[PDB]
Amino acid sequence: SLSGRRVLVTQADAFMGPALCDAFRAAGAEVVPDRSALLERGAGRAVIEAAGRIDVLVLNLAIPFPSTPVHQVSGGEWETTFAALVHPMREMVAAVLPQMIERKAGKILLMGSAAALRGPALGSSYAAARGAQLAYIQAVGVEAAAHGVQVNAIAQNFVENPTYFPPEVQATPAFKDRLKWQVPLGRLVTADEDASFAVYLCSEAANCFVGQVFPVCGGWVN
Amino acid sequence: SLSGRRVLVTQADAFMGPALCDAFRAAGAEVVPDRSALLERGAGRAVIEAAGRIDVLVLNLAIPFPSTPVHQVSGGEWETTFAALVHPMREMVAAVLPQMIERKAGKILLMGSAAALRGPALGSSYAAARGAQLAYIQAVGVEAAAHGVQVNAIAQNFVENPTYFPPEVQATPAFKDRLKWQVPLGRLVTADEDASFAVYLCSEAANCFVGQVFPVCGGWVN
Amino acid sequence: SLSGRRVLVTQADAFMGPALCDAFRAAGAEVVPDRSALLERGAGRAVIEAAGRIDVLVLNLAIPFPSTPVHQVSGGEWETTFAALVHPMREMVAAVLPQMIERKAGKILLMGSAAALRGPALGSSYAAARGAQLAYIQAVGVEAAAHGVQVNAIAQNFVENPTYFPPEVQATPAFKDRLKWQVPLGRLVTADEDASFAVYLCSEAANCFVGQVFPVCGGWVN
Amino acid sequence: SLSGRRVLVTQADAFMGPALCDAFRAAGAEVVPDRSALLERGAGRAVIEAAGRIDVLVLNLAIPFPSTPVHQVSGGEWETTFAALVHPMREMVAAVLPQMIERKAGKILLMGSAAALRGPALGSSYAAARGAQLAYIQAVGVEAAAHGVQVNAIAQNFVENPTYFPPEVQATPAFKDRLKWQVPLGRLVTADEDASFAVYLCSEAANCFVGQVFPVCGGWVN
Ligand SMILES: [Cl-]
Ligand SMILES: [Cl-]
Ligand SMILES: [Cl-]
Ligand SMILES: [Cl-]
Repeated sequence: SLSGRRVLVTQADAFMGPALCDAFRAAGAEVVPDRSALLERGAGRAVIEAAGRIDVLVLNLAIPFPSTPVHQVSGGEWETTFAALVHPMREMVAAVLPQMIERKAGKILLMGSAAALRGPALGSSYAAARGAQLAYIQAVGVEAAAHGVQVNAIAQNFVENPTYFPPEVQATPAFKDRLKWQVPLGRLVTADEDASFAVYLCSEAANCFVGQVFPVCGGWVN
Repeated sequence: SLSGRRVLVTQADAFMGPALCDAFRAAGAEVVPDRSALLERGAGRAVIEAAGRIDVLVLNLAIPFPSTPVHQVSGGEWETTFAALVHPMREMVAAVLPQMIERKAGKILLMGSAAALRGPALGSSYAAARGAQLAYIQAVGVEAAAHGVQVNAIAQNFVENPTYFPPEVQATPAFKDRLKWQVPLGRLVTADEDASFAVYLCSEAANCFVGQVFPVCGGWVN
Repeated sequence: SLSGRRVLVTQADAFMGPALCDAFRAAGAEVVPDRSALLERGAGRAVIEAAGRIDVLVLNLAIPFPSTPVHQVSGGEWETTFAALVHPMREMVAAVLPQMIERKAGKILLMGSAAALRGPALGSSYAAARGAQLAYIQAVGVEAAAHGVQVNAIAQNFVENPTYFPPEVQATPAFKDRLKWQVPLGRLVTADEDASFAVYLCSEAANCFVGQVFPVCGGWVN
Repeated sequence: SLSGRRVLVTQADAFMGPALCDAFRAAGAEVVPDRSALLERGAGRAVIEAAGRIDVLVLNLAIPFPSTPVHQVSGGEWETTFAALVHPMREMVAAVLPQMIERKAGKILLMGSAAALRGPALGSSYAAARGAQLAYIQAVGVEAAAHGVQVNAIAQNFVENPTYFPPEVQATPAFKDRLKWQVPLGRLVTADEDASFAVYLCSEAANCFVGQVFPVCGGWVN
């Protein structure tokens, strides 16, 4: 039971935010659903500082999937991708660790992307940002293990959510075929399956997981 | 809740068997703790057939870790390793799937070894058998996903258990150093952490996992 | 240059054998193309012993891809799969290592399968055998590194060869679609690309690779 | 033979640059050894544009390994790490692809880091940048495969080179022990082994490799 624990969930209305908030409420936690814009220097530090005590930080972060060929990407599209997905992650982790290290206890979970694990044919700058996320979480988890703090990542794809798999995507035949030929599960991971796994990864039972990346994508990548 | 579900656990007194049985009892399941010897042709089929209805099959299988250099291994040591770890796994999976396919529901979990994922310097025939286990579970999970049956594997090492990490091993300095230099967790995974993860992997929340190998080894392998 | 080196290639008329033999001839090696049946106990030891000095052992091993659902596989089909792919590999490695250890030099390369890395929907017993191969080669490579002997594996799929990708397979529409949706390369790896990589892995330049599995499958698995 | 081919190697005096330049000269290529500072916006585009025809782009990029705990890293140290390792990689790939796509032929090889694959206990911002590199190269390789261009990465560690493994590091006892307990090879990969593998990956024999990450670290990671 995550009873009387404070769980902050970023971009709570987007990506996995809704399901995460529901799931952490049902487990009995005090959920702080942050909707702040995170693009500006210092914004992520501000979210953490405004919250006071954090027991669990769930980095739910997302942008629309860019469609740009790799040679026509601007330096600005690139730096926007990293300003949305990468720089806030670092600000928030660095702001929240000190209190978890002091308490010798705490949970950080990244809701990252399997596009860092299996290259896409059009999301080159998206894939780069998501890879920065995964490698950072790995390194921070190894660091923080020494202090009793667990930092881990989900690497997901083909999960039902409004940002990357809304119904309009699901109706396209390209998606139909991507499921047939690439997803052994043969269906989308439901938002609630994903969020229950997140809850497990933020429980004491999961104190043995430090710096680990868990793929959640119906067998699309293993 | 795994309420009124039948969970069969092989070699229940060895390796992870005790912790698994405790954990599945606490989740409210009817636990069948099998202690049969499995070496003989047909023995594993007999265990499954004697049990009648299986909702969850947990393949807890183990032998002592052999110390033999690769060029001095006999054909008989080899075939004994496979007769203990591999052939019973196949008999039991093939015996239990038909009822799970008919019910369009069921769970198979292999308690396998990370030695299949990171080569050891002396367990060549042990590592081969454990690799057969992992690749089989992968293939069977992809097959059975079509029928609503989830077949997955834990790939573990550095978990507290009497077979591979009894106190005498823990006192040796080679182990002291293996933890220091190879296990980011800095301690053994407890038997109960491992068994709780097994329970989660055999719950409905985990219906999204088919044919997946989950490393459970404190960051020894990722 | 592999000049005046003896390179033994098993099942030389099947799978990658032709291309391997051509490629190792062109690099200037003395190629021993073995066509022996390997099913019987002792057959693989006999091949190695008949050859005298081996500098490079290339374990090219294959059987037809079985089509059997996992629950209808017989114990005999299973043990035949392992008798063709697994037990000869062990006999031959254990027979050839002593002379390589004495010379503090030598190369063993397994031509294995990516089906051990990504579960297939019908090759459950084939996938198990191929996984035993990969995990064994990993463990033996870690052992033999101490002696200056390099033991490695290719894990291949979607390579042009008469056993798994003859023209009749290539014409089917299921294959057409498997390439479209699963092989980033968009074509089969040619036999000569595969064999050149094998030659590189058996050169001195590759003395840094011990117990490593190299996927060769056009991005099907990474 | 890489005869009469132009091969540009970035930071040619640092990291793997010397060995790469020697190795590509010996294979008969016209080597362009660039020593430019790459930190400024547009600098990498300038290097590519000044070179005219590029047949092979070898992204040799490096900075000193930072020693900073994750919670004391400044936003500026972070953005400097990415400005040295990540933003120039993108500028140079996007500048050089158009001519390779037009020629339906070309090679890009990243000299990346296994620290993206196995989290370090102090290089959190270094690990993040190196992960961005690997995921980007993966995505670009999948994109460019359609055009006959091969984009791949080496993910290395424990290679002899002045930047990360100079003699002073090699004498420390922490390194002594890291080899003993973590590197199955039991020695450093030589610079020339690493560079020969780079040359192979930029040859036609390697046209089957698109978007693939090859670990080169003596078995430290697999
Ligand atoms: Cl998703
Ligand atoms: Cl264990
Ligand atoms: Cl193949
Ligand atoms: Cl290095």
